[PDB]
Amino acid sequence: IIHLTDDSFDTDVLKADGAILVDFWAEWCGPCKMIAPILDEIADEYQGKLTVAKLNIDQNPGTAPKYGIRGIPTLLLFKNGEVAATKVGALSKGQLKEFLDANLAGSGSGPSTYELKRVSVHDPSIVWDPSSKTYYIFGSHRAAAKTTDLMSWTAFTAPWKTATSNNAANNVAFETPAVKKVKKGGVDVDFPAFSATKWSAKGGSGYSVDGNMWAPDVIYNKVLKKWCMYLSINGNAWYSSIILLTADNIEGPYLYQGPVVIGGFKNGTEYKETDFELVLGPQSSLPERYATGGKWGDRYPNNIDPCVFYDEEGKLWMTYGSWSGGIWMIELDENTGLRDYDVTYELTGSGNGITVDPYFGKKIAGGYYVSGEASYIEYIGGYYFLFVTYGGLAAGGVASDYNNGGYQMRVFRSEKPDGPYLDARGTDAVFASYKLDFGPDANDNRGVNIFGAYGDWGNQTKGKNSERSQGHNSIIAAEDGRTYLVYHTRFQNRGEEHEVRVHQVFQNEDGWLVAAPFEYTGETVKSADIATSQQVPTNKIAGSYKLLTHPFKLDHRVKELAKPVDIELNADGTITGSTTGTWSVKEGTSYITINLDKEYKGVIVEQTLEPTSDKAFVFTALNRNGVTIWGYKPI
Ligand code: NA
Repeated sequence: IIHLTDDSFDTDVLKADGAILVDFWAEWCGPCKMIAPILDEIADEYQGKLTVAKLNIDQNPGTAPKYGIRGIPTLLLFKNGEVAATKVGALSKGQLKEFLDANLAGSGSGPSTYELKRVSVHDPSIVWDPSSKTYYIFGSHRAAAKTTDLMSWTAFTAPWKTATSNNAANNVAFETPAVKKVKKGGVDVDFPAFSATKWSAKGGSGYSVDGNMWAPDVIYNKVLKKWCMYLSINGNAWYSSIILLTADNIEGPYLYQGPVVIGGFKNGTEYKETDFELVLGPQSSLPERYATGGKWGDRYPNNIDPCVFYDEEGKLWMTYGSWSGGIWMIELDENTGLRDYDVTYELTGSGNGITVDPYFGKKIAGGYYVSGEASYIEYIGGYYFLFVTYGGLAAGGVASDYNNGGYQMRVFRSEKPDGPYLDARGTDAVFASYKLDFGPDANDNRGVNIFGAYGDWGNQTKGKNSERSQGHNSIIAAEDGRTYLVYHTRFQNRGEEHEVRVHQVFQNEDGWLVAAPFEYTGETVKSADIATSQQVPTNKIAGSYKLLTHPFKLDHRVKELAKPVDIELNADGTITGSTTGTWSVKEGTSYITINLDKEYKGVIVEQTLEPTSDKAFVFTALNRNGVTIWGYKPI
């Protein structure tokens, strides 16, 4: 223990390397004497990471009044000659250890006051239940989970209901629509008795629905006062449909109302089993544009992966689709949740160039069998943002199969809910011909590459736990004033294991989305704080950062990961180290600009480095070419 004086304080404490714990004490103080032997022991047990010093305030009247010291003993933890934390009084050994563990870096997950309890929900769609203040996700294969803090999730299953059971089997749950009539013109018209599983079975032999219940989206219908589940029932050869099920309670049971949109009717008069004629009027034969044979997917969608949402004017819409003819959008009826049969879509384009189809609606992304699925739209800060996941869902690592792996999320935006959706350099999410749009041989990069596969990053995403094939996301601008991006991820060396992740999301000064570089660990910052406050004081920015760039064209065939490089942000606004450039901020806001080979615009905020309690200043920024960068410095 270093027994200080007031002259010796400037060198010994303000010019210190490593954390210094100062004990301000005096002679007429019983509690100062209680803590003295505890400080002895702490000096031994903490040798590696801390120096313990004492200032007797009776000899040394100078030092204490500068630090506002009142009650004694007072314990001050200095970090390079500023006050990191303070405690007053005769702490026990246990309390001192807890105090030090929480304020020294490198203590691990012990001192953390949150818990990440993982769940595996493939294709998670997030929704808020205001009645229980609980967030729910629903995924493929009837996976579902709930949380109140977005960190600890609990898995459950929602039952199906039929006319005669409150817990029905999959093979009976989608056979008979509860709805018998819909409105069109607005009189009642017969609605087909559509069996979703009989329809998907047309694509193959020995069909079973058990592995074909995919990618639900769940939303509260304001007029019905029902929770609505939009579920894909998948079949081969494009015999797939999206169906609506409803429940009084978000946990179920859910009762099949009927189909919303049905695909694959390329053969003969099989359209007569669908709602095709409800949409188009009676048809004596199949219009020739649909008689595509096995070329269906150059033109028309695979009917899976729904996203249903109310736009800012309260209109209800659905987007859907996966690879094949792309991502399409139709209007839904606000008072039933089924298709709005009064909306007319005028045929626009011809052949594989069709961009508006009387049945499938309006094309908003993809086309020509380019990759892209799991469409999702959310209105955030003045724009509708569309997410599309490109590439394959698996982990990757198969040097000879380009479609194994590569999952990566792309973002576009629009002023209108139905588009056109453009990226940060004005390119449409819709493709005008076939391009290879992902991976190391891509001949097209469009969309903002929000982030891709990465490792060697922080305390969690490293080693076998490096994250990759992240995608099939949902996103919510939540009632708490924060935006959360929710997705599933695979890993660098865990087979095909997957888990749910949640990251907070901000907008940069041009209104584009930038993701927080670490999982949401209860940060208090709100979306609206970015434009109106400065989260990180400018004189605290300079220091050594790890810089991660998320580039297009990673080679998922050999499980490539982005990994960070070392850089230094200097106080004069220069960047040195692995590359050179400049940085600057906008006083009074949380915006930052980083100029490397090009200009990145983003935000700088504090983050917690899961699963620890250690904090970091971290930036996240974007260039118009859709490349993002992330950076962090421990505080
Ligand atoms: Na989705």
